[PDB]
Amino acid sequence: ASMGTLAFDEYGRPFLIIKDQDRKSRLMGLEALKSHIMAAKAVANTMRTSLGPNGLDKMMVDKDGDVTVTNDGATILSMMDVDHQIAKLMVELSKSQDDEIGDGTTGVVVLAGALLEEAEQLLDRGIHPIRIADGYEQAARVAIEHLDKISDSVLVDIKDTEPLIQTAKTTLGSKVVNSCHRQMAEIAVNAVLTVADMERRDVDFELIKVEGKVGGRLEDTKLIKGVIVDKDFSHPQMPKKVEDAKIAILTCPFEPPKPKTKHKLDVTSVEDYKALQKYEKEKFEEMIQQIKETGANLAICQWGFDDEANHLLLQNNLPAVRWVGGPEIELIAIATGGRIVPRFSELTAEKLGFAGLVQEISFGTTKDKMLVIEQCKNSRAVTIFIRGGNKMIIEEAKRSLHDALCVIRNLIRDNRVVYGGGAAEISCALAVSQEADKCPTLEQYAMRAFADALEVIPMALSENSGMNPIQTMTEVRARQVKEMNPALGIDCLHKGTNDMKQQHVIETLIGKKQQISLATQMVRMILKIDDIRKPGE
Amino acid sequence: NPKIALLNVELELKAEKDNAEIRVHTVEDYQAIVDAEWNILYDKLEKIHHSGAKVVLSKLPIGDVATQYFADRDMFCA
Amino acid sequence: ASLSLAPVNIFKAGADEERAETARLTSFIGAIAIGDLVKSTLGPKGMDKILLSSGRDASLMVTNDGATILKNIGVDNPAAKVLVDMSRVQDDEVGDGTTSVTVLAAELLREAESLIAKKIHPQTIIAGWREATKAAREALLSSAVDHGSDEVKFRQDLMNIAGTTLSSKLLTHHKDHFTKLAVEAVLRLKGSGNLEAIHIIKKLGGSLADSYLDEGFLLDKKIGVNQPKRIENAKILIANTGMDTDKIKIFGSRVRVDSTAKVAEIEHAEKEKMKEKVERILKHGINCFINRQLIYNYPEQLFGAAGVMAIEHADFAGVERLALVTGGEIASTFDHPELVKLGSCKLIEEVMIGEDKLIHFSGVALGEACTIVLRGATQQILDEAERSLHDALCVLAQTVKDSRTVYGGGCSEMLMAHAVTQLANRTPGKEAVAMESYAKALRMLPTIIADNAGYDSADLVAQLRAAHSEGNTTAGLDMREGTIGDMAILGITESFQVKRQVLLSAAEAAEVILRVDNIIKAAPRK
Amino acid sequence: QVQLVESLVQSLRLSCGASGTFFRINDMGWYRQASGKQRELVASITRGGTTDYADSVKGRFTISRDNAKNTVYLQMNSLKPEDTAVYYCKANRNWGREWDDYWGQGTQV
Ligand SMILES: Nc1ncnc2c1ncn2[C@@H]1O[C@H](COP(=O)(O)OP(=O)(O)O)[C@@H](O)[C@H]1O
Ligand SMILES: Nc1ncnc2c1ncn2[C@@H]1O[C@H](COP(=O)(O)OP(=O)(O)O)[C@@H](O)[C@H]1O
Ligand SMILES: [Mg+2]
Ligand SMILES: [Mg+2]
Repeated sequence: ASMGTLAFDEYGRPFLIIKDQDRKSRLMGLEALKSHIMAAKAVANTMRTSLGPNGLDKMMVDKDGDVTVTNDGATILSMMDVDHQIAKLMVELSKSQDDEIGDGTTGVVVLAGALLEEAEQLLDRGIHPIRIADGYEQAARVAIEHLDKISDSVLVDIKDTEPLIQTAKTTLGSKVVNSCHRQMAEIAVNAVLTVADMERRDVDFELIKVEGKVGGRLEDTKLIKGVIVDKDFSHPQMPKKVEDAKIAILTCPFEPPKPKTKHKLDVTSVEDYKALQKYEKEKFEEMIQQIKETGANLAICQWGFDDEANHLLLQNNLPAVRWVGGPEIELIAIATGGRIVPRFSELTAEKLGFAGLVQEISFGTTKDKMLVIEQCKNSRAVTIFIRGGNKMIIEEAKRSLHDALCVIRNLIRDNRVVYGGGAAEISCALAVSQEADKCPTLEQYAMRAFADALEVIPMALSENSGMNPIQTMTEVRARQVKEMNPALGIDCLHKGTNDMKQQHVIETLIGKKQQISLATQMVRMILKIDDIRKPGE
Repeated sequence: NPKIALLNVELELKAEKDNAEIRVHTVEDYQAIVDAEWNILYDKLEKIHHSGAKVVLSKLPIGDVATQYFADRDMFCA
Repeated sequence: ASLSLAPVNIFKAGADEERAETARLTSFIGAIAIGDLVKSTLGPKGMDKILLSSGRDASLMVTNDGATILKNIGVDNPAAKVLVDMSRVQDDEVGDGTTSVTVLAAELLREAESLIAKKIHPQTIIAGWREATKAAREALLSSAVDHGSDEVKFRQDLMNIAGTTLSSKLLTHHKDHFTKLAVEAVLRLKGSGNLEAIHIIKKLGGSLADSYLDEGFLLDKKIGVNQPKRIENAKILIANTGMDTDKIKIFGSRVRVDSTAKVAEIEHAEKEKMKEKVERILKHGINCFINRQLIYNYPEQLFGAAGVMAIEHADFAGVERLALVTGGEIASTFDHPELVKLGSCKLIEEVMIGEDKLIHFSGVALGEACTIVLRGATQQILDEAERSLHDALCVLAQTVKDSRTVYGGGCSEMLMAHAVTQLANRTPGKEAVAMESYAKALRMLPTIIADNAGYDSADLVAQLRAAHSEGNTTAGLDMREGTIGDMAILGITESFQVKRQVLLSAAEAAEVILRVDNIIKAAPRK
Repeated sequence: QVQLVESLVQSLRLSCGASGTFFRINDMGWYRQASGKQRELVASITRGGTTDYADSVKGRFTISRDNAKNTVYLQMNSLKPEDTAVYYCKANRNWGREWDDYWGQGTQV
């Protein structure tokens, strides 16, 4: 574009102000604003086709050629190798929506792009970009209040989980896993409700292990109330099933003790050598005897062990797992109700965990084995074991189920619920239009633009569903204003009715509010930029 | 209403000192030394536990053993 | 406007973003390329490919396995990579169907491109395909038959399934031979699914019919120097001890003395420790000692002086298979002999195969593991025979697990297509036009099977479709003469597991590739 | 949230008007509570105008709903001493949850 400085002097002497000013570029003012708006519109029009049940996916290829098929706006924009700084800002915006909510990552981008596209026409008419940003802030406040007004509430109890299942089904309608729609919603709900702190209103996702294994069918995905590990029993002649398992969780390798300090044990005689030999033997025997006397029928170590320990476990009928990772050790403890023991001397019958079933699982013609721990009493940990025909659908299933879990988390944090299908956006657009009518200052135009931008989500849903955008949206808006019903939206699935409260299409109020707030704040930060400086090449 | 222990202390099984070298010529002394390392750590942890502090913060690492100790005593460590 | 065709390009130098039609074009072309590649290997009259790597090793493989073919090609189309991974996952789940799932996915995607050209949304298409998948699932499951109860009929079904799995492969030359081999080898597992128990030894030379299934077991390990070579009524100790400069696990332990005499005393004490270990071993009352780890000169000498055959350096798989074949317990501690179970076999000798000697265990106790000696004229023949045998053994194991069987020769695909057709002509809208395409692909499967033989695929598939519309649910392709016949009589039966997996994985991959309307590539790492 | 305002010659007309925070008044009803008795519904009208009356008094009702201001007017004739009680108004709001019924202070006739 334009250069930093183009004089070189009114006297002919060199004029060097900035380093590599000749290789550097600069864009200033309205042309800079329009470049920003063009970039943002490009990103938003890329994303808008991945919106809604009839939304399509994108195939992302990384540097090393790995393929990722997804409908998740945050994953798409993260996999996208963007160079434009405004596109980077939009990627950050979507990532922020994903961090805070875990859903809406495409709505935020579409809405921000629409806001900037309307600011484009407002700037053409000559309004100051800061005035545009302030009108957008005003309209965003109005829309947030209207969302709080039209919101509904759902019960987050563990007895009737139908509202939560409906919410999760709405969230998962747009993902490839809608083939197992209700199974996935059920397992997301049961997962969060099993592991969720109702009193604190907190949900720790480290306690939800989402594991995937190629093979089987997507319908085989299930919720394990317990843990799955990628290990097998240490000895090949151990039993592959253990019922009523009393579990000893240990972070001590079944090996002779060893000081952490630099140590040298000196052997100075045949008697010293034989004493050392007998010490080693008796250490192994004493370890196994302590584990047996604790009453355990199963051992789980974190640091692996050797041939003598393995065979002694086998002889003493103590199936054992080794080389289990720290996180899985923690999850097994939490699930079985056991305490992690750092050495055998500290092991007691009360520190043991209990699992009604510990089994080794095969996966066809593979030679790889997995260990399932389940039938615990009150497991505060849980595992989601995902199956499918390829790693692409497995990864998409993982991220979609993450979206569902995050949505249930947002419900546990705030039970208020708005109805989707663009209905909430149409209602907020109506409210913003009314407030713009009551506004007599120059921000009227910015607020009308905000309404026209809010209306892009119903239009996008209709377009992706093949309906005519303008016709469908105007008819449902007219119906909303005539018969007061903010649950009137786009019949994306062609169920006949436009009532999203009847179709059980459900969004989170904090989710929608976060969408609107993030889009408005980022659009403000973009409109406030009027000069770009970048290094050459 | 927690009482909070603010420390600059590494709480984990480690070489008691970097220029320290243990020398024993007996398996009884070997086992004594192992248990002595463990008792050093456990004594630090027991003092921290008996101070009444339910929250523990260290400028230095807090190992997995100390983490699990505090978890069993229903304390918090970072 | 668009991400790529905008006044500003939003991408780093080297990236790209194919939009709707361009993306669907590259996806369909990649998938259909993969499918056209992997077909012509489909069916009894399918032909093999030469892989001919281009690395500095220039590996050379002659394969008929679709999974192997797809694994060994340099693919750069993302949809093609999807199909490749799908075939790999099929090969992991079951051992057969890796070419049929790929061909099915490719044909479905061809029909989907046709429908897109017919101006049908690639969500109406996926909807209709899901309905068709349901119909096909139900038709297949209703057509399945189970014979696991009847032992004789189950054995016959196993022989027929092995024959059908081998028909397509290089072993069809000696199909009646390798079928019996594979069935006996899978029955020797006694219900277990451990396919590692079935060891396959490829010995260059001899004819492909010289291959056999050893009545006992064979091991490619050596015997010690001063130790016997023949042992009748062998009592065997399978171990995982060190027996090789075996040091006390105390690692800070060091010998620090003031006298070479004391150093010599300590060395003698080490030797005495090894001797006492060997004596504890011999107190089990054994004639053979197998160790997963090495056996050094001194324990070798001790076992020789004791008259024990000491086989060393067997591996984890070696000792597992030996425990399965003899009944012993893999041990590492010998302080409780009363608790260590020993293995038994009537005889252990050394036999010759090609130019190499192998330990031969005859008269074994359990036999829950097997050894198959594969002989052949070329290393390529041997590798393809191993791959084909692996296919057959995997399928027979999966059938012993789930005894449900399903007739082959296109009977199953035609039945599913018949059900999909009923659903289609009873359903309104363009979902019917997509179900009809689903059925067209299902029919195109046996169409390709017949094409690869050289028959009038169109005429024969028309006859098959007419038969399955009339109600002859057991009509299939008779590939001997090139007509239609009764699969129940001809013995052309497949595993319901494998056919269901083919169907479902193909439909799933086609769905996941069809949902794509944009391909955003990132700058190659180069 | 919903603020309700309400306004004997043996026809009486009693009004009830709603204001405050809402977006829809799902149902509007008139209730009566005689001393030492249990509240019953005089009448109630829906948004679609469909009104269902009660059994002890029916056929003489002229309950009318002004949607332009979300208010209601019940014209009752054939007055009687047993109609002498406190007349309560009910307002079903927004979605129609059990926490959406808003009562008035009641008008004694
Ligand atoms: N079954 C449905 N019918 C109508 N609209 C739906 C349905 N499911 C989801 N939507 C709408 O689609 C919009 C886009 O959501 P989606 O793209 O699936 O998630 P995200 O926006 O987080 O990627 C949401 O605003 C939601 O209201
Ligand atoms: N003897 C036979 N007669 C008729 N059809 C056969 C025969 N053997 C195999 N087939 C058919 O060929 C297909 C198997 O071909 P194959 O090369 O094994 O493909 P894949 O690797 O996908 O299993 C099956 O669909 C089966 O119906
Ligand atoms: Mg979503
Ligand atoms: Mg085959």
